[PDB]
Amino acid sequence: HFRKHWQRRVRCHFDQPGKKVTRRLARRAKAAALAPRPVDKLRPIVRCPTVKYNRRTRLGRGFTLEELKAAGIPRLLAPTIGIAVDHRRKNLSEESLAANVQRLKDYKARLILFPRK
Amino acid sequence: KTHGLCRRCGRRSLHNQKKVCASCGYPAAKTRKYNWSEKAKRRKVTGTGRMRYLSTVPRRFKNGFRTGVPKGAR
Amino acid sequence: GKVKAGQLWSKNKEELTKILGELKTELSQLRIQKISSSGAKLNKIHDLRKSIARVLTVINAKQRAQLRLFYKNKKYLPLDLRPKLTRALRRRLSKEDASRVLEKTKKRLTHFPQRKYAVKA
Amino acid sequence: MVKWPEYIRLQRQKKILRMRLKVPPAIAQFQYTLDKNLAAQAFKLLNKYRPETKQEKKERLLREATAIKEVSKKPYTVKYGLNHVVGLIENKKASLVLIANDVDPIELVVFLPALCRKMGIPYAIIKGKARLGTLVHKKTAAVVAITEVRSEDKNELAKLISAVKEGYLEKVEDTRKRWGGGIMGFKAQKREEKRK
Amino acid sequence: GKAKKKGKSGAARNYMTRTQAVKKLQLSLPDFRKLCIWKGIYPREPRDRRKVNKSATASTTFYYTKDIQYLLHEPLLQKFREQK
Amino acid sequence: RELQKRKRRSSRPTIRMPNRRKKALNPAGNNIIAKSWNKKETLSQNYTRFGLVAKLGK
Amino acid sequence: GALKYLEELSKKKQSDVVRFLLRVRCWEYRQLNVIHRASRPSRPDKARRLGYKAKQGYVIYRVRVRRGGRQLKYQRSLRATAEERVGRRCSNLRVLNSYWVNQDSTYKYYEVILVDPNHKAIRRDPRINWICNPVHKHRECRGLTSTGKKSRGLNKGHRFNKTRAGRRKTWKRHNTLSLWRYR
RNA sequence: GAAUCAUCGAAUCUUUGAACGCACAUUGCGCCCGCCGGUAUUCCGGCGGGCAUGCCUGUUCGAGCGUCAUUU
RNA sequence: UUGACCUCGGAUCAGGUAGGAGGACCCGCUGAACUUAAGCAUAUCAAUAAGCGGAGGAAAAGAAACCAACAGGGAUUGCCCUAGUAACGGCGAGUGAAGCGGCAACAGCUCAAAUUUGAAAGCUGGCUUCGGCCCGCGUUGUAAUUUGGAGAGGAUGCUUU
Ligand SMILES: [Zn+2]
Repeated sequence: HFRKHWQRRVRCHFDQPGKKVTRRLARRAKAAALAPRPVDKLRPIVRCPTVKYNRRTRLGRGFTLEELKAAGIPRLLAPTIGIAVDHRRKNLSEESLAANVQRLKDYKARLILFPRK
Repeated sequence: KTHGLCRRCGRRSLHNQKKVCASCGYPAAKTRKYNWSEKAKRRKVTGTGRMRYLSTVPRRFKNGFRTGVPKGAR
Repeated sequence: GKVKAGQLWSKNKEELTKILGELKTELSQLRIQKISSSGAKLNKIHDLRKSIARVLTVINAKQRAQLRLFYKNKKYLPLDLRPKLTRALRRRLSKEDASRVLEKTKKRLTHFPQRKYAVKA
Repeated sequence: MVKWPEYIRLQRQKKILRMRLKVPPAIAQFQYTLDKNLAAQAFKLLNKYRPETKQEKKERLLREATAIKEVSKKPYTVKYGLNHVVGLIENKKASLVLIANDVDPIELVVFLPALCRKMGIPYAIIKGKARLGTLVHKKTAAVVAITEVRSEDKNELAKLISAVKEGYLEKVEDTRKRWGGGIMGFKAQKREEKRK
Repeated sequence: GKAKKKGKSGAARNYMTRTQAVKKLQLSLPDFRKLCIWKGIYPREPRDRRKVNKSATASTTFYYTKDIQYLLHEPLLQKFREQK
Repeated sequence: RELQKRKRRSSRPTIRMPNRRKKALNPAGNNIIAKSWNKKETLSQNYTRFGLVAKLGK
Repeated sequence: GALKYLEELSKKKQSDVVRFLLRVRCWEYRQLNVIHRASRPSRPDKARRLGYKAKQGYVIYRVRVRRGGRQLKYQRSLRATAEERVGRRCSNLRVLNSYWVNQDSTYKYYEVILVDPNHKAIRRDPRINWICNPVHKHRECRGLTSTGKKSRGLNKGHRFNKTRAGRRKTWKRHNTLSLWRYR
């Protein structure tokens, strides 16, 4: 497929170790500001969509508003304690709800919360 | 004597009958600059003159565009 | 020949104007008699030129400081007294303007702020 | 002969066009305002219920502040603002509605006579949005309304409500539906006869 | 060798007429008269009224340049605009 | 290019920019994490010694 | 709620009351200048919906644009040509948005909302101080208004595959030869 | 407190140039305000601050039988 | 005769702003031909080069009128494969994506449509001892509340500054 000017639009990747150390220093600087805090946020267990990937789960975007309520975690406090919220996703089944509520109670057991000021 | 002295670029390329410089186009507000000749651009880019003001900007940014005096200066 | 800048900051404006008076006049008579036998007069002429430049800098410095003391309460400063920065730094939003937020977003951030926490292993 | 300025001619030609072109009944009902006597009696009542200006409101708040250092009923004012007034007439809180005839975008008041007539509030159409702004202490007021008055003049409003109804409302009743136009002059008639 | 006009150079620069002073001050005639009473401005007499203005009459009154400039910079003139 | 050739010929100093970064690489203060933070270690062995969790993802 | 009534009336724009108003306004706008100014919007409900407020720093301008082809068709919309002509006139202001106000057989008439980034009411208000930033210089020239976002195909779906991030950026991505180290 | 030293936060910054009172190929030609010198309130020369266009906010001035009120 | 309100103008009035440079990267407009098919015109080259307009340290895009048919997923962007697949074509030369999946990074929000109506509560100026005075903008709508996987209003009792 060398029909166009391939020479003027060729990208080389000699900075692949250079981008790697820059990426690690970004994670390093993120935990410098958020020192006791983790570097990421809680994501729910989500089932992959198509019939090819029905039998494998993955990490989704955020928790359902019903999933926060069943676990006893308030919705306007959840982003402040490191839990991602997604209002677009719905449960549609008790198995998706029960798996993610159990995940939120496990996060609740492992959590150390500090009192304001 | 088709061309005369140009005020802006200083070359003897100002057409006498048309009053338009063939190198920069003096009556036009924009300096003439075409992309089909890279060589003519390196003859007139920033850096080919004396840098009476642009050369002192980098030192002021190094210190955060500081204003004032040193403490206890006379 | 050379006037140190140390004593110039002490004296007032009217006494500086006399030194500025004698400095160019001594320079002018020197320059007339320098065109013949330009030897150590030429070193002295250079000392005169630096001394003239030094008192002019000191005269100017106390002038705008007095102007800046006048304009310490008024809103609009003159153009020459304003700081330079860059063009874009001057048209940039002010620190109070860029930082202020809506009331509905202040009420949210007051009662639900970013808490600090840790997760056990 | 002499040449008029461009904006002078444009605003004068807007006169002739408004009186020549025949106007749909939504806009044509604004050409029928009320009389001199009903305007003065309406504004006699309305001046009694003027809002408080910025000076005597600041002094009135200064009253209660210095007394708190060392008990009021409901204020009754003329109501103004389009979305405030049409909200009041949609909720049947308004007693009388007075509409200006010269709102420069006419669409902002062109639904008002029908909305007041559907809801049951009697309305009137007066000359001068500047005259209504005088009542309001603004420059211009597109509409004003009266909701509730004190018991001193409950009778005066009732007589004005009737006088607007039998003096203005049952006189323009046929002209609400009918189109405008028909003010052709001698020059327009001779030109139309030449064209035909 | 420069050509200089007799109309623009001479007593015309020094003395100015009352009408020209009123137009320069951009004030009404009673306003200009009242400011003359307070500030003590005086019409005076030029040496040659024809040299001041070729089209001039003895009934017309002139004025000096400097006191007119004082009336231009008068704070009362600023106060007149504020009072109006 | 014509810029850089002018600086070599000029008797003007090359303005040396110090190595300043936007974001600090280490925590600071008088808190528990800042006192026990090791500069030479990385994030994972620092949070190992603290007893905490850095990443909540897979 | 006067603007809900205006919204329904603007929908019905071939009807008798509005077509009368659109006829008499087009005659007036024709004999005014091309790029003249409006003290108040002719459609206050559309100006309000698009971001106009009755605040110092908001101005309205009316533009007439010639209609027709360029059988070559000018890919720029007539609204985009209208917005570019205000910005070249009011070079100190920022083009917020624009809307249709009138039509003819020779011209189309648009009303353009402009925001002054150098007023103090604008810089104080955090709902409009975003336009004070230097990234938003001449939004109408870069296709950053509602007309420009339409003509650039900035929607999501299988239907807008080539233009959902910029066609020139997508064409650069799809024509780039990516060579890695350990190939 | 030397230096063809370094730093650099205060100044100075001729003619042009987007180039901005008009012209420009002349160190020329005008207006408003102020100062200085040489016979000097009148003459001459020099100096200082100003005088471009489009647009926005305010200020002020003006026009329009556009248009309202005005016998209590 | 007086005084509005509306519109249009003047001012060497006060306060500001735009032009030009750069253009490696970015956003738009406009737009070739050589070449290939052992000739050549569809095509290709190429939605490229040249030309015009416009920004920043990044730009742009972006919180679904989305993808999906699943036990569903869930703003945008970039890498890996998908894949030289689907799809289109003097079906020759050729052209040529995307969803899914693995990663990198992740963050959400502001309005308009409501009557504050028991009180335009909002804002620009310029005058100040600066502590607070007027002028104007504005009801043809400036604050507060609210933005549809919402919300408001009453009641209710805890929890927050
Ligand atoms: Zn030239």
